[PDB]
Parts: sequence; C-alpha cells; structure tokens
Amino acid sequence: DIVMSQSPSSLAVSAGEKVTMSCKSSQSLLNSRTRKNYLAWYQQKPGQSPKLLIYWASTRESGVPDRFTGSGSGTDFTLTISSVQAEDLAVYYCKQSFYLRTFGGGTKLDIKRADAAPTVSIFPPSSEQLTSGGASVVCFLNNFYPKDINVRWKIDGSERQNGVLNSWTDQDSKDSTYSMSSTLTLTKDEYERHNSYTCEATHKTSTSPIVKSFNRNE
Amino acid sequence: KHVPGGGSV
Amino acid sequence: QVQLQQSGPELVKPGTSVKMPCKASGYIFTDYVISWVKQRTGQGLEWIGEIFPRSGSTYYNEKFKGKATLTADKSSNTAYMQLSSVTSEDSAVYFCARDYYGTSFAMDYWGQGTSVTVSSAKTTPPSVYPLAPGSAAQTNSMVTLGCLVKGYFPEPVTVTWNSGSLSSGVHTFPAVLQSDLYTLSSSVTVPSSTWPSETVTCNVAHPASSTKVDKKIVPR
Repeated sequence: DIVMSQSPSSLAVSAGEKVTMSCKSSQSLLNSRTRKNYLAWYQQKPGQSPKLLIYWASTRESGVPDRFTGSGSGTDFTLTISSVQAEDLAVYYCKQSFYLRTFGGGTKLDIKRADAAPTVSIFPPSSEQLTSGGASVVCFLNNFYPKDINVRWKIDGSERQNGVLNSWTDQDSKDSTYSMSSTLTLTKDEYERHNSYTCEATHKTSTSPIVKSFNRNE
Repeated sequence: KHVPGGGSV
Repeated sequence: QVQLQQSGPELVKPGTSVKMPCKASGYIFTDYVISWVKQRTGQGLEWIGEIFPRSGSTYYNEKFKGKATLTADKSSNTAYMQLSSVTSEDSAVYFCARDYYGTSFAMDYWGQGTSVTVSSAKTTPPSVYPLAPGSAAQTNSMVTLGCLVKGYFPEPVTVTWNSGSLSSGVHTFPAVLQSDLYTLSSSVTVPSSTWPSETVTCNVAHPASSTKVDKKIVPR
C-alpha cells in the first residue's frame, strides 16, 4: 500500500546523450536489518514483456549494460542511462517490494535523430477484395522522422476525407524512424466510378508534398 | 514463513 | 535457462471465468514466488498478487481481491490465475514473473503474457489480401510489397514474411478497431532484383480462431 510516482512521464534525447529519470515512493523502502532499499527498475520495449534491469536500488542484474545505473534511497530513486543508444527506446518502470509490490506509472523514452523524409508507396485494391465487394487502397509512408506527418487522399483531383484509417508504428530501434500506414476503404461500386487515386504526404522535410498515384485503367 | 515483501527480512 | 510459459490469446464472454497457466522450468519452482501483473492496452503494469508455490500462500493487490485467484500445481511446476466474472475492465495482457523472494525481491524472468479480450463480439478470422504494385516501375532498385489483413476479431494476429526468413525491411502496423473488427497491414521492402524472381509470401496467424493463412505476392 505504497504509492509510486515516476517523472517525467515522457522523454526525448539523441543517441549518445545522458538521461535521468526519477521515481518516488509514498514510504521509505529501506529495511534496517538488510540495509537494502527494495526498489527495482524494469525496461519494457514494444511487443515485449518487461525485463528487470536493477534491484536493491543500485545492483545491476546480469546481462544489463553498465550504462544503466540505479541510485537513490528512502523514497527517492533515479535511473540514469549514460550514453543512450537507439536500442534503449522503451518505457521504464520502477517498482517497490518493501511491502507487497507497486509499479510506478512508467517513463517513456523516445529517441531524437536527424529529420528524414518518408518513402511513400501506393497500392491499388487486390483482385480478391474486389471479389467480395470491398476496395481498400493502401499507402505506406515508411522510415520518416519526426513522427508528425499529414496524409491527404485525392480521388480524381478531389480531396477525400472519409473511409480513411491511419496507423503509426512504434519508433524503430535500429534507425529511430517512424512509419505510417493509411488505408482508404470504399465499396467496389464507389471505387469503380473514379479513375485516379492519389495519396500525398506533407512532412517537415519539404514544403512540397510527396505524391504517389495510380489509375484504375493503368 | 512467506512474508508480504522486503520490509520484514 | 529459466523460462516461464504462458498460454495463447483468449476471448472470453463477459460474466464468465478464465483460468490461465504459467508453466515454469529451469529452476526449483518451490524456491521462488510467482507474481502476476496486468497490462491494459497502451497502459502501465499493475501488480495483481503473488503466490508461494511451496506453501500455497497468496497475497493480493486490494483491488484484485475476489477478482483474481492465484493457485499453483507443484506436480507440474505450473501457476494459474483465475479471473472471475470478467468485464471489459479485465481485457488486458497478464504476465507471470518469477519473483526472487527473500533476496532481491525482484521479478527476474517474465512470461510472454496472455492477451485476454473480454467481449461479446464474435470471433472472426481475417481475410488476407496481397498488396502488389500497379503497372509502373520507378526508383526501381527497391520495391515495396504488402499484406492487408482485414476484418478480424479479436486481437491479435501475427504476420511474418517468408516464414520469418524475410526479417529486415518489414513494417507491421498496429491494428485499428472499426465496428467490432480489426484491420491492419504489413509492408516489406526488398531489392527489385529479388522479386518477382523469388517468391514473397506473408504468413498470417490469428491465434484466437486457430487460423493461419499464407498469401503469395504475385505481380499485377
């Protein structure tokens, strides 16, 4: 029945920089006989189950790089990553085991890098789908940074704003880039009444949008 | 005994 | 090689009970406690409770008393958690973790998680559709292909390319839910030299309906 707080909740740094994040407990986690703070740090990457980094406040668990350093005492604790790497992208949780167990709210670590423009690709509906009466047009905007990007669909020159679903990947642990998918779903009939289909990506890297198109007849 | 956590070690 | 094995994704109807296993190996099952931890989609880790398999003793987070029931079978080195009378608040991934009681008091090995979706919606397998470029070629050195995975319930699906042998250049996108159905797509980017001269096939698995499909990407 110890409450845990983590701050800041979010964080961005470039590869190589130092970072520190804080964790506070509503009670001392220090036990006088053992002389240990029962506080641990966990790293959780996308799609992954949490991995233990540090226990007893400051002891590294085996396999963990030495750049991860835990510190502090009583009710105030710190995880430090000196020289952050692109692989360190993750949410970092602290947790108390002095009495029962309580996870902090987590601190998300995002990586800064150099701006990069999306690779855009556009795909007309598959024969299979048009066979069941749907038509989804798909447009992938791959390996760009930063995350902020606008996508615009045009049918026969006219901007189209519905039937559109968008989804962003988590940042990539190799290159620190983001990718996005955008999917324009119409009925077959509605799809077959227009010829040119276009997705346009406007991104910080250029004031000029990246255009890809195809024609149903093409 | 199985104690509830570290505060009783 | 300590390892904690958890069952696959499950869909349960509201009001019912679900009981999930966590099979331990590589260590003395009775010398460590098993903790269980909940994670709602996009949210943090939330401690549920613990069991000491030696003795069967359990403690719970107050919020989960009489919602979660933790048990342990020493003959099979397996821990179980039972959620009772489930509601959509229980849709979450539930991890088990070995918890070094008496020393570190930390959770040093984790399971992969059991993804539980509590809903009335019907299991629906996805239709997989090939995404192959139209009649054009430009910046020809690389080519992007994809798979559209549409109209499935519930999460999740597993996409791979050439049975995991196409590893680099892949983006699989988070699903989005529309009117009780999920849809995602995946993209794969290969040398213009490798396709179509060699086969590219996306492999889709939808555990909850016992579905596995393979869709070859062919030109046009």
